[PDB]
Amino acid sequence: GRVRTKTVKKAARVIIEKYYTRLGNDFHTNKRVCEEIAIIPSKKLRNKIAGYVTHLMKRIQRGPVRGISIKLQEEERERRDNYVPEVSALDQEIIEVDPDTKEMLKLLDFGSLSNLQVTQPTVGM
Amino acid sequence: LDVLQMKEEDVLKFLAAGTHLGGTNLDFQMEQYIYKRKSDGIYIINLKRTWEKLLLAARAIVAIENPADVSVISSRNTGQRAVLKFAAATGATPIAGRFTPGTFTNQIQAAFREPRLLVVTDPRADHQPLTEASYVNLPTIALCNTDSPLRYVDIAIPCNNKGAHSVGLMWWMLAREVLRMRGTISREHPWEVMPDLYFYRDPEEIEKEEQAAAE
Amino acid sequence: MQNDAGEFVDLYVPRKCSASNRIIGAKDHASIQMNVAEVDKVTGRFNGQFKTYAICGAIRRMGESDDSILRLAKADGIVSK
Amino acid sequence: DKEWMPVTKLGRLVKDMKIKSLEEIYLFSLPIKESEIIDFFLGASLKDEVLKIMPVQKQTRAGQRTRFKAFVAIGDYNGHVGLGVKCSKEVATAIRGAIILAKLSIVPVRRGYWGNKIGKPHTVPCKVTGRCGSVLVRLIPAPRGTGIVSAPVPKKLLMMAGIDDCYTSARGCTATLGNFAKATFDAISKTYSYLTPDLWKETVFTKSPYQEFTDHLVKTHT
Amino acid sequence: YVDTAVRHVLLRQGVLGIKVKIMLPWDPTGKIGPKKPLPDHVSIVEPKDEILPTT
Amino acid sequence: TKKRRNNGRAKKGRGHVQPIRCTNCARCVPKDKAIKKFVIRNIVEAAAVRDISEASVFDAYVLPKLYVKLHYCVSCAIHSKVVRNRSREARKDRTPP
Amino acid sequence: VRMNVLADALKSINNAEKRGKRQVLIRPCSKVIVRFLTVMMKHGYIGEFEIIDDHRAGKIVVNLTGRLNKCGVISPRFDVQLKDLEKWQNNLLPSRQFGFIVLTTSAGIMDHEEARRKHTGGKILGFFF
RNA sequence: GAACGAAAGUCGGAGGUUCGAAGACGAUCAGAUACCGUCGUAGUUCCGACCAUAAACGAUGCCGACCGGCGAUGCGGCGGCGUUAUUCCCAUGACCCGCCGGGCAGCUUCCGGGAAACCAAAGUCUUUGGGUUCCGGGGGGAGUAUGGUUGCAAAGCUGAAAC
RNA sequence: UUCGUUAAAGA
Ligand SMILES: [Mg+2]
Ligand SMILES: [Mg+2]
Ligand SMILES: [Mg+2]
Ligand SMILES: [Mg+2]
Ligand SMILES: [Mg+2]
Ligand SMILES: [Mg+2]
Ligand SMILES: [Mg+2]
Ligand SMILES: [Mg+2]
Ligand SMILES: [Mg+2]
Ligand SMILES: [Mg+2]
Ligand SMILES: [Mg+2]
Ligand SMILES: [Mg+2]
Ligand SMILES: [Mg+2]
Ligand SMILES: [Zn+2]
Repeated sequence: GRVRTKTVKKAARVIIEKYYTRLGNDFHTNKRVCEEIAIIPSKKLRNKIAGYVTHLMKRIQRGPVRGISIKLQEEERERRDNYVPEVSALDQEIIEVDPDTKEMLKLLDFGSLSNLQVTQPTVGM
Repeated sequence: LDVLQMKEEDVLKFLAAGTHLGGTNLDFQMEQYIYKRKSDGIYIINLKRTWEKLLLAARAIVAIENPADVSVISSRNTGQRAVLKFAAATGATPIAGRFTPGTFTNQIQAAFREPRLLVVTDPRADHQPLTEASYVNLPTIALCNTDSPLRYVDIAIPCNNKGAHSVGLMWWMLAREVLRMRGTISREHPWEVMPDLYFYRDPEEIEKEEQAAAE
Repeated sequence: MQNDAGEFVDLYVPRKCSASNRIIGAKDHASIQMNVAEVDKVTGRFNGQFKTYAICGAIRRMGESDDSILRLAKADGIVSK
Repeated sequence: DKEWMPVTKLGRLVKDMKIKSLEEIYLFSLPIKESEIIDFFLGASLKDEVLKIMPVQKQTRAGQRTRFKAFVAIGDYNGHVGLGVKCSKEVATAIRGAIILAKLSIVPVRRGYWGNKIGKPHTVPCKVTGRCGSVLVRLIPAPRGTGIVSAPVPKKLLMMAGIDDCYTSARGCTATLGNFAKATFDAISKTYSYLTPDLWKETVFTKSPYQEFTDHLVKTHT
Repeated sequence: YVDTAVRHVLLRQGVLGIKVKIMLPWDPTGKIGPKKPLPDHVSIVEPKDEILPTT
Repeated sequence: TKKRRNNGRAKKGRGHVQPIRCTNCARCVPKDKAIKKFVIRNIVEAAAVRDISEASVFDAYVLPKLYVKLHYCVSCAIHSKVVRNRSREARKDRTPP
Repeated sequence: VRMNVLADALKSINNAEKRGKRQVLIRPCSKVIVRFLTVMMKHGYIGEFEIIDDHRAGKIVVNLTGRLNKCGVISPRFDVQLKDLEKWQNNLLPSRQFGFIVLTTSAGIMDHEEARRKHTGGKILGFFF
């Protein structure tokens, strides 16, 4: 029943792209805001556009949306990331992986601190 | 040279991220980048020529005075996180994920750009910028694996672009060398934060679980 | 191209490729003029001086450019030992 | 009489008046996108001729759905010609589209000598060839004042190219202009692509115009 | 929106039907076209907001 | 024109393949060309396996399988719905799951 | 089976020029082939070349340039008199100014320009431009 | 010029299961003399002879070289404190990894070709020449007539003109 | 399970 037209979704995306701070979660306010900022002749089209605008607001305010992205949402995407945990960035200096990369560290001159010794059969694939 | 040589912190971060191990299939232009094959299918990439191709990629990026002419694109989710913060780091253009083919060809699309250089993550996942390079005359720097084709690629950095920690380590070290060539960060100055922004974040299940365990 | 008078008669001198020494065409859109800058001493300072490597269309399509840039800059002395 | 509204950064270089000649664009083989760039450069390259207005038919449920296909060859007589092909439902629309695509697909023509080096070149530099479809068209150098001996369509194309003297040899269905004119266009396009023994030395490697006038492009974009 | 006319032409082969339909342009002020806008067309205003935040 | 690179069958080294009879129309077709499948049916339909197991002597110790080398030709197999048509880029595929 | 080893050499040279490689391997060795590549060296279309002197028959490796458009062998080695070279001039060379034709004169393997100065003429190995 | 040459066909000798040209019926249709069913002759089988034809196909002559990659397969050869079998070194057996030679093949590719389908050959071709053999010149008439020749015959090979 | 024919032209 809500499989609304591409022109309805396109008008709602133009509204949410141009004017984002004018909109909220209340349908009865967002409809009057959309009628102040746009010209729609049909009242059913008014209600449908404003309802999908409220659905886009509930989607954007909850989670990130690729389908529209203003500069304020870009700064929010920048803000949501900087809390960086320090748990597993670099491990302790005990790594055992390969005798082949042990031979690599023997050829190309480095310290080769940790042990590097595994034995594997030829049961690959 | 003499300061562009690899150090113990660099090789420790390489062995911690695990980029010395690659794919199981060879390519005929990756023989100069592999050194010694290993049992159980996995192959071993050398580190010196990886560092040297990263050095030349940094030289090619710093070689333009305008940093906005360098486009950085990744489609897969292991690189989508690193591309955005790499573009926010120094000067690059943030565009990742769905490429919208026709990005560089037609002009009725508002997402049309005129870059001078392109750096991509995976050639098999970014075959379409490799196709559209041939109409704009721009080079390509690609974080290539041992089983990746090399059509329309000028600088190939041999690595494991499947591991998210490897991809994040490479974008961090590339931005590190680019900023050290630009002069923002000196040589005897480590980076201010551990490279995890460039790595990855797991969404809200075990993220909030570890948060509630760390409260 | 010169005449008996020694004039420069040709309209433009096209770019000879730095990989296969082949003339890059005027409509060969699969070509590239790569740019790599020079590096200073222990300080690691950027220089305005840069060298240009022309790579042509068939080399870029076959994938010879990845081997070709390193085998071209190895004689330059900027990529490796 | 309208504002040109520059795009694609090459037109912004042209309206910043930094690329002094179209030879500087063909040194680097940059892609042209809008057609009025070479009209800003060359005002005498408007000499063109429509070669054939032929119809094509598509069989649909209504019946045949016709649309006309226009071939327009433009050219400056100093060695710059273009060939545009465009099909549309209207005659004048197809003609204007073929003119615009010829302005896009203009190429420079290399003019050589028959074997004496007096000056003012009058012929192709060597025996070149061009193939489109099946039509092999071979262009052969000619002595001074010989003329163009060919079919009238590539004779007019070479007369627009400024090749005063040339011999031709065509094999295939020469009757189809949509292959024969494009084969002649490929033959006159390969003239610079031929490796010639007066182009031995390593080139100067001049700087790109983007690198040379980056800052004007930055201050006109931002 | 559409003025439609159906007329006859008497030629030697018989009668022929001609049908001329014209969609009129939108004119909000004037007797040339209709003043009612299209219900499909949703027109938006330009971004009005500008400079000068706090101080 | 060539519709198939393999020309239908798999004869590429040799020059003669033995004609083995079809199942429905009994036409002799060379065995690298005929549709040669292998049906493993249960000897009782599962709608009556439970009835025989409840009305049987042994306590569910025997379950025989009926094996048939089903061998159609490509003239009746299309009518028998096995080897239905595909597209130009779809002829290059392999066995379905 | 094995005949016209100069053609066997120049087809390998031509495929290497069309591919864009650096150096070729040529399994026969003739003094014909050595003098032919010496003429090509003297006119600078190829570079330095090294002949692995095998005990049976050596192997020539030519450091290419990326310069050759076409080099080939005229097959039956026609007997060409003077005042008949102009047919091969208009038939083989792309222009009057370009290219050279290797003749087989009486005083050694020579060139198209050297043959009219020596005033000998003779047989044709091939052509290169 | 010569040796083989599917199936059918011909001449003798032995038999004759099945299928089955012709043939006889039973049916469907306006009409079957056909497609469907029943019976069944020559043949299909073997040993001796002849015929020399096919969509005898890869609708693609043979010899030699060059120009991409990948995963497999068949046959030898080589290397690998790997696994598995005898009773225990000992030799081959089975599996795994990699290379070599030539072989039937496959996937991708702007290496190049071609009208395209498509082709690592159908590429190295107007920038045209490695050697050699046989054949085509609009469609019919016509692989026909008339000659020559082979054959027991059916027919095979060579094979034009008028219009 | 079976179901025959419709010319010359006319875009
Ligand atoms: Mg014709
Ligand atoms: Mg068909
Ligand atoms: Mg057969
Ligand atoms: Mg027989
Ligand atoms: Mg008898
Ligand atoms: Mg008998
Ligand atoms: Mg009958
Ligand atoms: Mg019977
Ligand atoms: Mg025959
Ligand atoms: Mg033969
Ligand atoms: Mg084996
Ligand atoms: Mg044995
Ligand atoms: Mg009819
Ligand atoms: Zn059947």
